[PDB]
Amino acid sequence: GHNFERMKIKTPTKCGHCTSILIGLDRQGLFCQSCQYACHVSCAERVSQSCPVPIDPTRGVGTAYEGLVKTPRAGGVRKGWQTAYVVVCDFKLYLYDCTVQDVKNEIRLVLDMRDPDFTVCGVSEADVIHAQKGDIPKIFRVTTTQILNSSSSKFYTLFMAETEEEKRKWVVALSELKTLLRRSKLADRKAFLVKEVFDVTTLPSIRVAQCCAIIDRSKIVIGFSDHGLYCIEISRQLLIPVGGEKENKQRCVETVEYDEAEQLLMMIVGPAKDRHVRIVPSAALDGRDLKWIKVNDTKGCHLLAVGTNNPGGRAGFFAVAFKKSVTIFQIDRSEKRHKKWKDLAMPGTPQSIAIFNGRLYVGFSHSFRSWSLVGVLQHISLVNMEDTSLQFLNQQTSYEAKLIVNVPGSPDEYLLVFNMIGLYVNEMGRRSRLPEVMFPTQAKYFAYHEPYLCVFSENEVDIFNVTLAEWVQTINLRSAKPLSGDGILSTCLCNDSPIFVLLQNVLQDQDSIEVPVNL
Ligand SMILES: [Zn+2]
Ligand SMILES: [Zn+2]
Repeated sequence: GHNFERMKIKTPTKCGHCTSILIGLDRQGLFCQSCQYACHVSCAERVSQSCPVPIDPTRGVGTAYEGLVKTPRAGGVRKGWQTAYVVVCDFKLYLYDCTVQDVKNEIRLVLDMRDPDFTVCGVSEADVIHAQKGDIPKIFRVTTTQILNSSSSKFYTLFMAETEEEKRKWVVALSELKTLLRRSKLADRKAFLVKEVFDVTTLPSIRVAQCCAIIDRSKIVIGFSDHGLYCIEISRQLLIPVGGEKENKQRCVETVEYDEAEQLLMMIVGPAKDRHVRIVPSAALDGRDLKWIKVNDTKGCHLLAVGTNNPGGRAGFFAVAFKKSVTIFQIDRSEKRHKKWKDLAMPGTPQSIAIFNGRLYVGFSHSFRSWSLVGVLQHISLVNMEDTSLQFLNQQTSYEAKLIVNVPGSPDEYLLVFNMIGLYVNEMGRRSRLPEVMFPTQAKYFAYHEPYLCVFSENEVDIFNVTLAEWVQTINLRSAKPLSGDGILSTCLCNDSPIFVLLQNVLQDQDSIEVPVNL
């Protein structure tokens, strides 16, 4: 029988069992080597076991076309077209960079026909004012994600075919697939709608916003690069310096977390040369003069974590990360509202930090470790090196820890999210699911909003249901960047001007914040 091995796929490659491209940045499928068969880890279980072996409209799986097109360089048609490699797969368009002929297995753009606003058509000269006249009949335009409530509103991508005849082929072939998909009546698995909240006229300070957190439906706080922390009462349309104006003069607020049970705001403050942590009672949200409390000996910090799901709802901890150590601080009811609890030496430089369920979690390059904070000292790796299927992590030099998720619905299971993969382990540190979450493109940011992992890249946010280990949505946005720790409040460019968007969970019966209606 086959001798499968986890393989880094170097070029866009169809699964031998289902024909879908093996997307991802690392370990994208299994490869046999005895017979050269390549396939998804999840597909291997149904491949014939005899080794040299002799778009699906329902389930929505399969590669349909693999071709070359031209597409504008980053910046527009005025600067010229460049040859790219397009794959139509799983009712999606995969755009790849290429060089005439070396194609890497990194997608630069995904266009999902499951998008409510997917359309493809030709263009008039007014839609592409800069294309050469003789080129207009060769160009087609694909539309996807609409930004609701916007003040244009839709993500558009232009492709130029080699002939007008090939252009019409492209338009017709993508339309028939969209129509096939619509008729297939596949369940809607999308996670988010995108809603514009503020633009540069309603929030001119948007260009220097660095972070934000939700207080409740009616108000958020936003940290700015030079003006501190402000509380926005959205419906009242009011901008209130947290702790008063004196506290927010020439103050650089880089991150902000809100602890609702304890009524505390916790911040990484400062220009790089005096980065440190400050916390303040959220009574300060109303603009009263109230001095932000300095957390002593947090200079040079690079991460801050406030604990969630504290056991029994106790006040709990926050932790500050340094280059080779972490300090844990206990929240309390004294004047300072906190106290140093414990210094922890770290095996390497923390790359991610979190506290939840009474445990501290720190990620490094190729591991995560946890320290129990209840019953206290006791360090536990989340990867048991007696699991032969996990030993590959020690042999990695390029991995970076991003975040860890306790899987919703699987309390004894964790998703370890690296720059390259998402890996599932149980509480013993052994592998708990054979397939690994793949990301189509190199991520610029990761955020998590239960149960959705949100992976931000240049042209889209890709959404993963952590419970199902399923890629459920592609949200095309231009240079999206999360503002809140959980990403659902983000910024992005709309007609090259910055806007503030909410990623609204379509399963809720009300928006996460009150959205002002844009008319
Ligand atoms: Zn084989
Ligand atoms: Zn497959």
